[PDB]
Amino acid sequence: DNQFYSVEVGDSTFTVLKRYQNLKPIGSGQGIVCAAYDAVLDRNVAIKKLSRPFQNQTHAKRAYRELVLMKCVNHKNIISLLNVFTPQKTLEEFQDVYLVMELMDANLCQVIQMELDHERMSYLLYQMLCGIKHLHSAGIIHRDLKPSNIVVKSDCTLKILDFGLASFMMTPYVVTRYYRAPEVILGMGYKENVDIWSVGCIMGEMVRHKILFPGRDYIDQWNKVIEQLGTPCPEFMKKLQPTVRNYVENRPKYAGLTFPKLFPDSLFPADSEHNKLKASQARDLLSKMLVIDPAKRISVDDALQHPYINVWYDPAEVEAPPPKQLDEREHTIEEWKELIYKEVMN
Ligand SMILES: O=C1/C(=N\O)c2c(-c3ccccc3)cccc2N1Cc1cc(F)cc2c1OCOC2
Repeated sequence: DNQFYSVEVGDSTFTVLKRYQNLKPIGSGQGIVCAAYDAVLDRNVAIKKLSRPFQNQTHAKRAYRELVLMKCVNHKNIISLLNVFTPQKTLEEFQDVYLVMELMDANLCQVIQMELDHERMSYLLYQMLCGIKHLHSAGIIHRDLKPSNIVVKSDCTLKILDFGLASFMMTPYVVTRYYRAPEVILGMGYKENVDIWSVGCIMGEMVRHKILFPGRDYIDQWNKVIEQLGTPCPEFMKKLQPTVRNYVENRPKYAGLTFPKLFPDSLFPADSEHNKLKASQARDLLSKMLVIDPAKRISVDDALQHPYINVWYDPAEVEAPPPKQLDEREHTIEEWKELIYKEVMN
């Protein structure tokens, strides 16, 4: 009884189970994340305070889907939830849910601010591809991969924090866009390889150390794509809805730079012969992920047989047994609060 203590972290009051102490801020922009020491298990952990998760239809959707999927997905590349809890005793008073997962050492955003060997890089990308494969094998297509959402460990191990996209909010937080596939941006329908674009957008950033296609708006973002990759072909546009197709066909045309140009040798570690051979396969593999047309873009499995990637292939790691409930859903606040609380108490 009374296993909770309140403590002011940042601008917030973290009320948590006694077992967790010396809490440090490591997130405001996951949102109110916090590093801790779990006295019981005797390791460090990450806790996340979902302030009033039922407060809107979006939050409630994200929080519900976060909750269920983390319970019944065990892959070494998808962040492990260890513990869920609420400080409040009753559904009437029920206000906050704290998620406790295991801790890594850093953002993928930090990793991007540094030179890596092809071994570390081929490893990270391998792992991203695994996690993604599991997700796809369980019918889950992500659609929103991003550095801020992939965490890494000193020994090169890597996890993904969210299960991505499943309408509107008012925050001081603008959603990041630079990693979203053309087929999603143009709202043309999609299949699993759609996260392959997102994977490539990262690889290229790792390699360039600058966000490939930045951009204030979905309009400005698409300028910056074709600017580099070139206007897509006829076959591609034969698929975009007449209303979209119009905007898209009537656009300053681009020849677009062939891959060697976009990614010079300057950017690659390539001074030993191993490094040079490697670089070329990095670029062959980049050349295939960064493809606007999903029709002609590389599948998830082929990516894992790619000469660069497959140096780490593992049947256990890749082809793990597939992971419940319908998840395309609608409810109101008092029903969402109902369903989040049920999922906590379990
Ligand atoms: O490792 C995590 C992490 N969960 O493991 C994590 C989470 C997280 C973890 C579990 C559940 C929800 C969010 C959110 C944001 C960052 C995370 N990071 C990155 C991170 C770790 C760390 F020990 C110190 C810092 C780190 O990043 C910024 O720089 C300081």
